Amino acid sequence: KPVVGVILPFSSAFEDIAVEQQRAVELALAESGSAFEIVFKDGGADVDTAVQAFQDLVRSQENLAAVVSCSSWASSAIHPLAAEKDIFHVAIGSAALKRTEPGHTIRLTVGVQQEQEQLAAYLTDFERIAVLAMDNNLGSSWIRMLEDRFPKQVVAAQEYNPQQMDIAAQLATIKARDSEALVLISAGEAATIAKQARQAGIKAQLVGTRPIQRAEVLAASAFTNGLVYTYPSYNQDHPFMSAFTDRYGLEPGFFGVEAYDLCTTLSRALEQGRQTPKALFEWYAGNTFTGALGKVTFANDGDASYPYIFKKVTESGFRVAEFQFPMLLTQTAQELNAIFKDMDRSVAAAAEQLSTTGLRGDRASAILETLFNENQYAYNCVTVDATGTIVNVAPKQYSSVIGEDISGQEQIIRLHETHQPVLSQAIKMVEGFVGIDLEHPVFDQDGGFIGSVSVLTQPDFFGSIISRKVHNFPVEIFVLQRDGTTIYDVNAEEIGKNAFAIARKMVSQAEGEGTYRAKQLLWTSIGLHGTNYRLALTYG
Ligand SMILES: CC(C)CC(=O)C(=O)O
Ligand SMILES: Nc1ccnc(=O)[nH]1
Ligand SMILES: [Ca+2]
Repeated sequence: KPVVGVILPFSSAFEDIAVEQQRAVELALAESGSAFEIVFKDGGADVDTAVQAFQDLVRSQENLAAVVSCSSWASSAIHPLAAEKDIFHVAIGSAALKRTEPGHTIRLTVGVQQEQEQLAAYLTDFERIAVLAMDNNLGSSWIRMLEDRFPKQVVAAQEYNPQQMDIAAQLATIKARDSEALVLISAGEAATIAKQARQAGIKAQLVGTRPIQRAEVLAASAFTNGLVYTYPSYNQDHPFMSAFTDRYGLEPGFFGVEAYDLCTTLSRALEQGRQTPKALFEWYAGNTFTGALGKVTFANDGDASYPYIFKKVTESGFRVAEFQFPMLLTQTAQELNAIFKDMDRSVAAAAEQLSTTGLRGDRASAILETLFNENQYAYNCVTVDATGTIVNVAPKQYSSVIGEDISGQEQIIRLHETHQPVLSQAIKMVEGFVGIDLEHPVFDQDGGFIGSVSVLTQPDFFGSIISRKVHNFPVEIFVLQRDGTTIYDVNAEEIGKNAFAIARKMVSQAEGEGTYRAKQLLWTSIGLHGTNYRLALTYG
């Protein structure tokens, strides 16, 4: 009967997390039929005490199938040791895991980097940012990340021992920098940090991360109310939530939920005969599991991934932050408008220049070559004469489009009939894909119309912008044409589909919201020169 060793920080500031994890593990094992035996060890408060628990655990257990460790510091220290002794290793409650041995250590905790990328969407609207972080590799990793992302805005980076909780100094340093947001890299001890900071006159918006969602923090809503934090987006509907609550008298937080999915999946692995470190690692690596944490996907390097959301502390409980959905849509609308504005300016400037050079030849080509470098979302740039014929292009590798008659393209007609700039609908281009063309008219020295200059955007223009914005949030953003045609959707099978073949309202209104089936929908519009696209965000 295989033995799994489980090292948790019982003798430490994170006692409560440790007991939660222990509870969840024991609950999980009782029901699964006990595919393995558990022995618990006390990792203590620092790295040495955890390395000692591991070494002791190895000395005392011959049939040791695996070692599970809680905390970024325990896990980073055990990782190379387990590898050397060829013991399968799982890290839980470990966002700042440092990997050196490829193919070793499976990790169920989403990393600092991913969580930091999401938190940055909120923090970017604060010009003065203070950080107070636990003095261990989780704190220091968050500090180093936040400092890299926000060089100018980060005005203070203070550490604290979570066992000692002597923070009067750090909080003095901090108040003296008049921060706009105070980021706490803290678990439950944040309720005390919050109290003292408010009593010390600090009025800054409090901000935290995954570990901060503890009952202590909610109880202290007198001080913590309004605090915004990033958190895994699993729902409460899983049977584990209720089983744990009924047995132990309180709801399990992240660490319980995580520890329950570890037992469930490891149990199944040890039943199926997987027993070597390589087999146990491969069990997880590349795989998707659905469980109490929701849908969990493991990369080839053994790291779990699952979506996060913004949450906030309120008087009545921990809540999903309503603000994030319109925020993400607006932030995306804004990046798109600024990209379009940049393109429009560059093309307008290029038209001014082509006035003296004409549209053909080496001087024209040079304007085109530069215009393309000025437009990172360009596929190419052309000039088009008064007849609607492409007469020049950069990059020159697309020289075959020269001579192509595009006088029948809808935007080209409009430019010819208005002698004003146009942004096309998403139409099939001679280059071989459905794209979007921005054109400005060109006039010679005497004011006579001589044609137009164009930037054609990349085939994946919208996707390349949108997918970065929505990365790891449980939402989708799509783009619709005025006539209802889908221009961009993360599911490409939908691209090109109409909605005349809430959709009706999206056609006629530039902004809106709605609900279908249960999903919420928000939309706005982006565009130029009378060509507007609808930008919609959906979420549960
Ligand atoms: C005991 C926890 C605060 C540790 C944790 O959540 C982490 O290291 O990522
Ligand atoms: N580069 C292009 C501009 C306008 N229309 C096209 O089909 N291609
Ligand atoms: Ca696998």
